[PDB]
Amino acid sequence: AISIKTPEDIEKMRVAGRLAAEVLEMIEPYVKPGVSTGELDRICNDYIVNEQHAVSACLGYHGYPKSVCISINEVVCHGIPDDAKLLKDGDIVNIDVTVIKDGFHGDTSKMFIVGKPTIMGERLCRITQESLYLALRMVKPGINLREIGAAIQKFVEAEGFSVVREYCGHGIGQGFHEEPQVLHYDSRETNVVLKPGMTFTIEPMVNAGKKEIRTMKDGWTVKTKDRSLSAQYEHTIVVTDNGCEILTLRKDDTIPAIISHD
Ligand SMILES: [Co+2]
Ligand SMILES: [Co+2]
Ligand SMILES: [Co+2]
Ligand code: NA
Repeated sequence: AISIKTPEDIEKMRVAGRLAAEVLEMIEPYVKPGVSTGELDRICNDYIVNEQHAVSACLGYHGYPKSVCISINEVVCHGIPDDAKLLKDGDIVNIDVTVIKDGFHGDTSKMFIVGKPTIMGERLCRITQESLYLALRMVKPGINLREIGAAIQKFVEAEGFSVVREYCGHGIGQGFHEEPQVLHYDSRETNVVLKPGMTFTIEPMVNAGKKEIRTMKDGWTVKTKDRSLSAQYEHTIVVTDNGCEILTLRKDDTIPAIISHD
């Protein structure tokens, strides 16, 4: 069941989308060596609840214990915030936020480099973001999702990195994870034609090393099998009549918010 949003729905998504983006903008100054991921999680949660008057979609979802997901270095996704986990110079960290406002979800994430960046970390983050931007520029009514995954993969692999297969983008709206599954690679299994009013995320996870991943015994944390660095970026978008609109665009994004094809 792929839900098509009404104009009224889209309006509420635009609000939730900006709320989510703002959490990312807000947190930046706190990301420095010596801060713990547990502290970053508290600041985010406080902000969401007390200032934004919204709510974290993650808290309690399937039993998830925290408000945001913070993944450092080799952690692929779902890293659990913790008071004992301190950031060090050179770490790369993803903060994945999902907020609910008036019943609609806004989901986005970005990488942050702590202190002095490493060559590998900088490059990996760059390539990952570019792969997301690439996909965004392709979105328009009529195209098959398959083409998008194929493009991301080709890009990434051409640059010597790999794409994680197991986790992917998803529809989103009143529900956190709705149809469809947005794969970040080429798969003959994929056959979805885009149409206006569809809302979903693109959130490619790219590994510096091999594509293989492993789940941790905590049941959430996912890490690379070869312990290479892994990066991810994410945006929520709505398919428009002639392209797409990025609902979670931030001040530091360098892609326009409305992408038009003609
Ligand atoms: Co207020
Ligand atoms: Co997310
Ligand atoms: Co998502
Ligand atoms: Na990571």
